[PDB]
Amino acid sequence: RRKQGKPQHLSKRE
Amino acid sequence: KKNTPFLYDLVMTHALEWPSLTAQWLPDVTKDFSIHRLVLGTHTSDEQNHLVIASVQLPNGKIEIEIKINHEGEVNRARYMPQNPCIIATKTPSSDVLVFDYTKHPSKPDPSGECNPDLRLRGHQKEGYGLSWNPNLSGHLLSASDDHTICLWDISAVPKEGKVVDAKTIFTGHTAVVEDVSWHLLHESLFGSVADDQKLMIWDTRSNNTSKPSHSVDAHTAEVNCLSFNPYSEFILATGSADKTVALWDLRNLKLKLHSFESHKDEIFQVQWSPHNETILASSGTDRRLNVWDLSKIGEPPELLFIHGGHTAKISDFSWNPNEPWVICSVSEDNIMQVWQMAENIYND
Repeated sequence: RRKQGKPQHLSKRE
Repeated sequence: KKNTPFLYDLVMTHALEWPSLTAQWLPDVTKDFSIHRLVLGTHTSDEQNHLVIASVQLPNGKIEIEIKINHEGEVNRARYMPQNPCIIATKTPSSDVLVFDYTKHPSKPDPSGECNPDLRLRGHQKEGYGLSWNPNLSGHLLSASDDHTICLWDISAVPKEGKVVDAKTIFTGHTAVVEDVSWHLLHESLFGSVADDQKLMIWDTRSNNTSKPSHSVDAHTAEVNCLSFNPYSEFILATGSADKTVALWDLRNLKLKLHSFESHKDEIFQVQWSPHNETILASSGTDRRLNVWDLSKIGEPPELLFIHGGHTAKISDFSWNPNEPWVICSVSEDNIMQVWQMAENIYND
């Protein structure tokens, strides 16, 4: 209810 | 973007690999710059999550991930213990509340993904967001859950080699999802809680009755998602709601709202007082805006000091820098993290 279902991955590895 | 040179004394933008649901500046600060650190988390889609410590160079701008610790599920919230900021509590998407001493974990996580928390705190039946360490009683941690309860653990009384702690106390006053919880800064026995039942509750840990608060108040006309105690004015606090308002309260007379801050176009999820200025408060939420309010301008809206429009997605959390006045870190659902400071001319007028 408070958070999105499909969090996106950005093309990086820190 | 075009007006950023005039609106800000600092604007730094960073895209994280995964979005963070949480942000909190660590209190330590270590050339014409200083190094500051943030407690962040990940929110993935069926992939290894991590508790994260990032560094930030600030003037007297590089942002780097220093530490990543394997975490079971997304980090709903992460908060450091005031008396020992190496200790961090986290809220998980399951019922367990976790505690990590980041000095006892490698900086680089094992690819096996084993979550090895220093403590697993039991007591809840569902996930939550609210998390608060007592600044006057070392190791006393409060947690709010979607199971309608508030749990309390005393981390100072856990056996040294113990890895699982059962809740000392469970508070059952609310009748719906408890969204947030916070200790008072001065009264070691007082804490506040807010919930989807539209109420603000004030609790006294010295009371023998854990099912009834010291005060229960109808705070908003919708879910109450957050609260914050004023660190300079011991009787004052604020609440944020799905109402799209921030309410101002006095502990000496909770049955009458002191003021209602209106400008947000959608649900408010976070409200925090400035660590440096008694009349300054900030709020954020689903409308992708972070509003900065100045109480002293009420009635001169006039109390709306600044609107941060740098985010293009829902803001999940934000944190005022404790060492550098007016610096804020805010994080959004689109993986963006911003470190910014409004122009001196805006708050010096």
